[PDB]
Amino acid sequence: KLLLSPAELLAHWQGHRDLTRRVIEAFPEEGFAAHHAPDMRPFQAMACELAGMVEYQLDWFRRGQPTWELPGRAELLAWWDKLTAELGAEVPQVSTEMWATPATTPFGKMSPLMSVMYLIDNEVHHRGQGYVYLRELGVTPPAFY
Amino acid sequence: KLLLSPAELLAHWQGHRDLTRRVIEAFPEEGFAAHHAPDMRPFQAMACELAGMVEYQLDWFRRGQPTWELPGRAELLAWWDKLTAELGAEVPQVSTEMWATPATTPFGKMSPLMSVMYLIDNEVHHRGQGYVYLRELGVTPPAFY
Ligand SMILES: [Zn+2]
Ligand SMILES: [Zn+2]
Ligand SMILES: [Zn+2]
Ligand SMILES: [Zn+2]
Ligand SMILES: [Zn+2]
Ligand SMILES: [Zn+2]
Ligand SMILES: [Zn+2]
Ligand SMILES: [Zn+2]
Repeated sequence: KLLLSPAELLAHWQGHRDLTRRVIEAFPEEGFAAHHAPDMRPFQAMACELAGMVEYQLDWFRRGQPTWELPGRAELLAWWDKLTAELGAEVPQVSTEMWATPATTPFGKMSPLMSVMYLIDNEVHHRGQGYVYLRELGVTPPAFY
Repeated sequence: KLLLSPAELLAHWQGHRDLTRRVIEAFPEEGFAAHHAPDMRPFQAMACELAGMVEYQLDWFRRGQPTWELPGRAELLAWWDKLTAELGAEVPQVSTEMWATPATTPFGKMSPLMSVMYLIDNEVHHRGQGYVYLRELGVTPPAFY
C-alpha cells in the first residue's frame, strides 16, 4: 500500500472495458465470430472469456471467496453493459482490506488486487489481438490512447 | 495510496518485460522485420517503440522531468537487457513521493505512476499483436500466464 487507490484502479479498469466495448462494436458480425489467425480463436470467444472472467471476479467480491452457445455481438454487448453497471455499483463497496487478502486458488495464493491486475492484463492482451483482427477485416480500430 | 507498493509494481513490470523478451526471441528474423497486418507495422517497430518508451521513463526518473535504422532481433535484445538492468537498478531508488507528483506533459498532468501504467498497458497491447504475428508465422508464442 503506497501507490494506487481502489477508486483509481476501478476507473482505470472501466476505461479499459469501455475501449474493449468499442472494439467489439467495430467488428463486422461475420468476422466477429469467424475470423481468426492460425491456432487462434475468433474475437467472439476472446470477448466471451473476458466477460466470464468479470463474472468470476464479481462472484468473488460477492461471496467472499473465488469459485474456480457463444453470444453474438449484440447479446455480448448487453452482457458487457450489465457487467459494467455491476462493477461500478459493487467494486466501490469492496473493503480495501479485502483487496489484499491472498485467498487460495488451485495455483496458489492471490489477492483480489493481483487477480484484477491479471484480468486487466488479459483484457488488454486479447484486445490487441482484436486490433490485429480488425485491421485484417478492413476496419480502423478505435484509438488505443 | 492504499493498494500497491513500488516494489510490487516494479516486479510486475519486469515480469511483463521478460515475457515480451521471450516473444521477441520467438520471432524468426525475417518475419520480425517484415510481417505485418494491413495498415500495421511489423513487430520490430513495435518493440523499438516499447524500448524507446522505457528510455523515456528512465530519463524522467533520472532528470526529474519528462522530455517529450531499426534494430535487428539481436541488437534489440541487447538493448532490452540493458533497459532491464537499468530499471532494476534505478526504479527502487525512486522516491515514492515522486511517483504521485503529476508532472506536466503536452497532454496534461501525469504522475510517474500513471505513465508507468500506460507504458505497461501499451507493452501488453503490442505484445498481443505480436502473439497474432507469431501465430501467422507458424510459431507457438510463449504462454501468456
Ligand atoms: Zn476457421
Ligand atoms: Zn478471416
Ligand atoms: Zn501482469
Ligand atoms: Zn485468454
Ligand atoms: Zn509490407
Ligand atoms: Zn508475412
Ligand atoms: Zn490503461
Ligand atoms: Zn503503439
